[PDB]
Amino acid sequence: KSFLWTQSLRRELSGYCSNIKLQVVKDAQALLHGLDFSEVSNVQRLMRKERRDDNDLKRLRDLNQAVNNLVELKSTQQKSILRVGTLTSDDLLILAADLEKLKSKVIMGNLSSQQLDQRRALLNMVVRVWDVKNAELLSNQFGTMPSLTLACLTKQGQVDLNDAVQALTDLGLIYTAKYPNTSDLDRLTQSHPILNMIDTKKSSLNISGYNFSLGAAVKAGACMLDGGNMLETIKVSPQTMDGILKSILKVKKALGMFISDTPGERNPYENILYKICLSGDGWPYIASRTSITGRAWENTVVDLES
RNA sequence: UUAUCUCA
Repeated sequence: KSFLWTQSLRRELSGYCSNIKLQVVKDAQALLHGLDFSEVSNVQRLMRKERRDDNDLKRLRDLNQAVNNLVELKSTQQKSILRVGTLTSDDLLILAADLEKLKSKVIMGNLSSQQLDQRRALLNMVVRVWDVKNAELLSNQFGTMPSLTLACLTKQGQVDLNDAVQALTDLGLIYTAKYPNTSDLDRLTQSHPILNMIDTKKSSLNISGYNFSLGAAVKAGACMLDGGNMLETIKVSPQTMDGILKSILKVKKALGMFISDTPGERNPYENILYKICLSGDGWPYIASRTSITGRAWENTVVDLES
């Protein structure tokens, strides 16, 4: 069902998808030339600690800003108000409800640097927490960005930007047919040594786009084919915003898509919905969103008047 | 609490 939703969305939204290989590669080059890959290493590590504090968060956000400055594919703060227009009044009700659903789903001791030894000893025979003053500051700092994935694969893997691009393109083609997985990645590593860098055993949840993952690599590979009607390459603007939501609603109806309740499962529908509604101006899947403040349900509001 | 891990 998941991949079916994904594919129905792709076909429906194909008109809003664009060719962005060029930009993504241009942006990767910018990062390769301008970014401090020494600090990239540090932030990678800092993000992997189980106890993470404000000093680590500040480190992450600073790096994010550095990256925001080198890249052209950004999302900008753009509040959206949805009104009865190309959107029906029933549609506003669905959206207003589903945004609420998203909101609602969102609603271990004192040591130390000895957690490192706890780990080793435990292994001898990994939930990660934040200790932060204001947790708003985590919002939008943890996303994945193709141009960044490319850059890090390239410097850290010590290969040509091109070798990375070709490898990820293969992931991208597979992705048009199925959700690539660990075995597929392993079979692809023969022809593409660079993919050894994506270690799926060592990858994890909420550790930022500076660390590698199969999911992030697939997101990147999607931007490598100038076609495929990949959702990743969708651009949103204030004009095109309603048309996109309406097209999504049409698929939602047709396939009976919905927002899950189980906190762990995040599906094609809630993914595209949260991503679109975060800002009415950017590339919802693949841009630099570190500048954005707030969540989708705050940045997009429904207006039942009429 | 992080728009992210892994999975059909």
